[PDB]
Amino acid sequence: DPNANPNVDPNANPNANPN
Amino acid sequence: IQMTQSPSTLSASVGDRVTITCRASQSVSTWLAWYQQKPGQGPKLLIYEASSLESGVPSRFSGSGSGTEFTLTISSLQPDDFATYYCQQYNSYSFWTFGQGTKVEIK
Amino acid sequence: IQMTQSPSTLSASVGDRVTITCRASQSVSTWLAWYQQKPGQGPKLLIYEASSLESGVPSRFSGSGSGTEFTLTISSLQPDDFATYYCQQYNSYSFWTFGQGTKVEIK
Amino acid sequence: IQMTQSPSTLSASVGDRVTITCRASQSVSTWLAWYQQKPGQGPKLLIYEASSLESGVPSRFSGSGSGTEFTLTISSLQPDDFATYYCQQYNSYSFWTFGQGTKVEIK
Amino acid sequence: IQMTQSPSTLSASVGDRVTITCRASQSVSTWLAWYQQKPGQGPKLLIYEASSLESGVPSRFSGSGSGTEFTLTISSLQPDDFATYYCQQYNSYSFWTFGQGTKVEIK
Amino acid sequence: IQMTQSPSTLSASVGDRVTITCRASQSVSTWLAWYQQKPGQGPKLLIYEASSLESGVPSRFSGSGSGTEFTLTISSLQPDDFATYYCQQYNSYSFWTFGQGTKVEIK
Amino acid sequence: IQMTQSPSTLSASVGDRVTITCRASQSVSTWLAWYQQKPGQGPKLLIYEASSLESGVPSRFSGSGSGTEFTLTISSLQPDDFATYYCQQYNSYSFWTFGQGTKVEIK
Amino acid sequence: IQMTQSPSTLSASVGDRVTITCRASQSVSTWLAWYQQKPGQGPKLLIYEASSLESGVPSRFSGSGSGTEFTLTISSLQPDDFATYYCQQYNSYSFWTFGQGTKVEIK
Amino acid sequence: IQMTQSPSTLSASVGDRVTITCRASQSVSTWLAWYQQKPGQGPKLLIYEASSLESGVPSRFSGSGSGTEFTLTISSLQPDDFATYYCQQYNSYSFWTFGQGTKVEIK
Amino acid sequence: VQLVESGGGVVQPGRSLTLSCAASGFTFSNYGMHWVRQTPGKGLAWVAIIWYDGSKTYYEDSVKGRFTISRDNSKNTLYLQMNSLRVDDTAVYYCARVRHSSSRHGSAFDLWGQGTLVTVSS
Amino acid sequence: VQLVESGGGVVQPGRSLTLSCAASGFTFSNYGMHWVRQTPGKGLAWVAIIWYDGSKTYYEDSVKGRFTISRDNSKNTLYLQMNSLRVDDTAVYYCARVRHSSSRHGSAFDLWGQGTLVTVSS
Amino acid sequence: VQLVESGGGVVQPGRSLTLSCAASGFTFSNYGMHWVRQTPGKGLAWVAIIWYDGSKTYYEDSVKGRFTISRDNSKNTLYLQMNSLRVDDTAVYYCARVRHSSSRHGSAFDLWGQGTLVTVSS
Amino acid sequence: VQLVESGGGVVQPGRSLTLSCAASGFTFSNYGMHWVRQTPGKGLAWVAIIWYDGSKTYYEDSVKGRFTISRDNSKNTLYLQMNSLRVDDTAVYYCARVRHSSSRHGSAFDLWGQGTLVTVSS
Amino acid sequence: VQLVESGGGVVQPGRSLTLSCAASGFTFSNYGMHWVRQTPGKGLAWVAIIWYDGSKTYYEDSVKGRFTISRDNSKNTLYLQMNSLRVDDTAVYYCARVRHSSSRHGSAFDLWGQGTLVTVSS
Repeated sequence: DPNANPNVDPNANPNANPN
Repeated sequence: IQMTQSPSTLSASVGDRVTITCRASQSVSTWLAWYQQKPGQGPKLLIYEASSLESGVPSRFSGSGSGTEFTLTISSLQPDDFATYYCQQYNSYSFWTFGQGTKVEIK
Repeated sequence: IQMTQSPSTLSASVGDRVTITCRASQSVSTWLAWYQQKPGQGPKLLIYEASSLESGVPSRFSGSGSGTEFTLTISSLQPDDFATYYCQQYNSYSFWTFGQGTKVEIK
Repeated sequence: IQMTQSPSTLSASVGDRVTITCRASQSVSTWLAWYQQKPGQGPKLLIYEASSLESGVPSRFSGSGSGTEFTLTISSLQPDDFATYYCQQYNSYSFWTFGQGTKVEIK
Repeated sequence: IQMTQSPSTLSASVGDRVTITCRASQSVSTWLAWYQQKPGQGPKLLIYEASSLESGVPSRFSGSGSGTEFTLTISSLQPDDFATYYCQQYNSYSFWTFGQGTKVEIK
Repeated sequence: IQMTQSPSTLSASVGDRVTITCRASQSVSTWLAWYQQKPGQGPKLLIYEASSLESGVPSRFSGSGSGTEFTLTISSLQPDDFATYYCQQYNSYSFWTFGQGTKVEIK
Repeated sequence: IQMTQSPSTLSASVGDRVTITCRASQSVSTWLAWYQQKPGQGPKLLIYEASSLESGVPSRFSGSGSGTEFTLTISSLQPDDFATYYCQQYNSYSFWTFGQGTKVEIK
Repeated sequence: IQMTQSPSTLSASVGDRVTITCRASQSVSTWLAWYQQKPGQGPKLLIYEASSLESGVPSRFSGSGSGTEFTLTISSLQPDDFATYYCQQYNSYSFWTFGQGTKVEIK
Repeated sequence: IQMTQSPSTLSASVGDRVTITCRASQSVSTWLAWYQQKPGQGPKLLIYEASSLESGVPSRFSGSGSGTEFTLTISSLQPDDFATYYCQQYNSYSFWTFGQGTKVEIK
Repeated sequence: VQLVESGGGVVQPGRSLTLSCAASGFTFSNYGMHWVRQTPGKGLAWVAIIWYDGSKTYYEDSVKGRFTISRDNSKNTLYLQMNSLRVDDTAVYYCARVRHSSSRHGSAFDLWGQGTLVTVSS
Repeated sequence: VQLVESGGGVVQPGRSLTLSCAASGFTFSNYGMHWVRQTPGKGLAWVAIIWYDGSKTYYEDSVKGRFTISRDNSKNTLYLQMNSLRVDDTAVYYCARVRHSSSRHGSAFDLWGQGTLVTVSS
Repeated sequence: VQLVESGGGVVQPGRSLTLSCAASGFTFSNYGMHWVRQTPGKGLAWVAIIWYDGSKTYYEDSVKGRFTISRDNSKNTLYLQMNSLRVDDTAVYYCARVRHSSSRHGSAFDLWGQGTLVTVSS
Repeated sequence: VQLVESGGGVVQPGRSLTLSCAASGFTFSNYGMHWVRQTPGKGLAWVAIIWYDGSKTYYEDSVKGRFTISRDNSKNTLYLQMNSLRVDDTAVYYCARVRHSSSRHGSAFDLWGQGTLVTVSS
Repeated sequence: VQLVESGGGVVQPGRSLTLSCAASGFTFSNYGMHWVRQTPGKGLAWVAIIWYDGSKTYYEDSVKGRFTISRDNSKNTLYLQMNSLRVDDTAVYYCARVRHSSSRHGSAFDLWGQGTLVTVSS
């Protein structure tokens, strides 16, 4: 899929990422 | 993603059944949250992902749905359930938006 | 996806009505955009999704269409609107392609 | 994620081929590890990232898979290979959780 | 680390509110200090670590920020506080560098 | 650096198990000491570096912890261990500060 | 992280343009350095962080790239610049490994 | 600081190369000395500060190291140099402690 | 403690400014002295403790420094100031040593 | 687990005002936070987000370039430094803590502050 | 909001030429980028796309195996290296920025650079 | 290399117990270590984690606030202070070392201790 | 608690001039001090640092090899021996005292002198 | 600045050899240094690092337990004490100085020595 929003996905997980 | 909550005002008595409808202009999958804000305070989370409940809240609150139609169900209205309830969506590529909110009034 | 623009060159005066027609070999739903390129400069986005207008572009520009037929409409041509126009497509699984472009000349 | 291993207990003899299947309730990419725990000892790492072999392990042990289906394969069972095997996952944003553990017994 | 301040000259009157913005070309975390150099004298420290006040500094001065954007706010400008304010950064592995300095003048 | 100990009062009987916990408002690494002040006397060192035992102190007393959480454990309370126990920190660039101390009473 | 360079040996004349490509097995972000070792001497830094020049190196040398593709371009090869160039990577959690190195020979 | 040496006994012949390893339980910086005690006599200083040579000692003896790993290397073992060698540390705030001694024997 | 003086020969004219630099191989704290020996006479003290002036010396002579870098500054060269200047160090546990001596000649 | 804010007041249009947010009872350096308005007569509205490190921030389309958000992990604080205010910014500003979630998509706001009233008038 | 290309010039066929593209006035780490060529007598033609991290790349069928696109988010630069240039690659290369879209399908190119001329001839 | 725990025993419910874990044969100040339970009749379960410095800790949802994991790099030890013990916590506790990994994603638990038995009963 | 310099004046380019800085009212041997310039038409510029013992010194990249900073705890005095002066160095030189910090990361300059004017011209 | 080693020669397999590396013209106690081999017919290969104090150390996976690197800041030297040499270890050994970097991710080797030839054969 060449056409897919290549931006950042602002609604991501902003938490601490324990792993 | 614009959200509308109906009915704007829902009058009910203690021990009644409360249903609140939240609709989205565009599909938000299952990413949705329900809030409760008593007057003069800050809102508190009740439901996340439109199905799971926040830890510590009573099992009285419930909700389900997917896509653009969502419902929040209170099995038996309690004296401390009279507040304003807000509907929030956080879709994948969409920002966080909130509805206008509905208020629960003593009948 | 082979993409064509017609007419190749159209002559119009200041304040006239300018219509640019863009065709696509295969249906692209409404995922099509328009660009305007001054000679010696870089193209600038005017219309995205073939219906909505990008912020800062004057309201004179407009467009509509779906499937394989897309058009651009200028309510009142201005001296600063004389440039070459392109229509671009970005379908579900098709790469980005551009038309040959139409040049607006002073009548 | 809840990791369930099947079969719970499998019987095999020396030199027989043994396959243990580990499944995950949510996708864990290739982030998965296998452990061997002889009775009364501390478990020893065998496979990390579901494909690579930890230094010092015999070449008999092997593993493959991605997503939600993982398997461990012992080409030739040995008298020192009779122990309990565990399936651990470490996803990107999920904590470490271990499986129930299958015991390989002598036929 | 290149450090710049804006606005370069800030006209204000006695009792007005003053905010001075200090921007860092790189992330300086919370390591930043604000100075004050009346003409003909040596600069006197006012704020250290971008939030804490040096002993003897009046409570009017306050600062806030982190990363690359810092501001110094004078809640009530006094006739004493008309001087040139400098911004310093002392990062972990970076040396001490100073801003150009904004001059506060009577309106 | 502010050191607080909990519980402030700890009732216990002869032969019991006692734990006194000291918390530091800022990381004090392993630099911490525990004292014992029977009333009318001067405090005597019991534990230094938060783990070691001062020469002559009985083996009952022991301590553990690092960072900001510490704990002094008595494996078997004796008739002469009913006294106030204090907490001290001597970090790299921090001066010596003492906690408020907990009093152990007969039950 | 295994780093390979191509071509292994290239011949260029005085004033010609030379490009040397260093390829990383896994992404090394932008942490990369290019060296130069004339026969019988010790290698000297030319480019660090994959784009910046080490002080004293002529502006003739240039390097660009990120991810897994890197190149070093000599704009106008000089009689002094005939030597072997090595490619080094220092990722955050990886160790320092050097490429095999390409020899620039006079045509 | 508990001081240990290795090997406890070392067999070598005339003209060989001998290395004796001294390892410290704690960092002793570069403060260390190597002695040589022939049977029935008193030990004589050979190396002080772990690297320098005492005046009059033949240039055969050499030493190196810092921290917790030290070695004494004899480039050419003579019939004179068959004796026990001791390792001493005198750190900044530590007292003097010696090793157990390695005996160089004829082969 | 090897003491070196530079520049060895310093041509200057009457009324000029002369600075002689003395460098110590190791830190000699502030214990250092400067002498002046006209040809055929015995040297006379000028500066002791690296900063103070001997009684009766003209106020032209001045010196500064501590550690390993020491300098002697003559504000206004005089026709009787053309002589050889020596640098001496007397550290705590080090013995007295002298530099080679610089000769100030007439330009 | 308590979240309180401060720095409110009434300021004339065009001035700069800095808000604050104090965090206590939880490890503040592990969570990404938000700032949310509640304008009477309208619903809530998102304003800014801070990405647990200060590396990434995002703003509502109507406050880009005027509102800056930054956090001090050492003092457990948030700051929404507001520049060039308008009358449309009359609202109550809340802090919001993003709940821990076992995915790559985030979660709803679980802990809300009490709110500071910011009024812009002439 | 400024996006500037550089690195153009004249090279012989079979050589290797690399280009640069600097972004300023906006956060570069939050946008995917495109490279678009303009051959006199022809319209715009897509070349390559970078997925905001370098994680995913896609190329035109005519330049696959000879063109490399990579970005440096620390310096806000783009790199399109051309290997084994041919006469048909003589065109002006523009940088294109993908505008923010509230969906999973992307959007048109918002910001374009002025472009640099790269010609290949004998 | 070796990794041996201690401090086990039997304590009454509600009492406080301190466990230790001495590491030898390797540079202990280089690895982030874990504590893992083993309740008979159930598989292994994770308990805590220490981040190579004591800076970051993460606990199981059922032991948050009752367990404190802390490490001492100077004496090569680990500590897990267990407060408000319950009958459920009867399990063998293991130490685990996180394998060196050439990425930002950690690795599996390679070096495991022999385990100490902690019994809580009345 | 006062900090005063001296030793300024007018010297020709290439000549060497030495500055001094006498500290009074506090224990001078406990603080690491800095030298800071203030060129008219420019902001303050850092010059050199002395590490409380003379053990470590760091200089600005433009004065390495020409400026030597050394301190004398016995007389409470700093020195900045300036060699091979040029027309650039005409600036006012300030002493600075580093504040005590309960950490290892340093602190800002609290005590500043009154400045000695150094003029380098022909 | 200069960086010259010594201590090369020919030793038989199984014996031990110690190399030295004297640093001149710069402050040695501020830089973390490396050792790098160069086997003819192969490229450079990293060997060990020293962390500016002797506090931390790292080695190549094939030389752990046979090579010990330690530094003496008072005399500006390095020492890579090689034990249990093999026919593999025939190479030229260089010193490397880690360039100063205004970050926490280190930098490349900027100052290299001339190398000493170490031959292991019988």
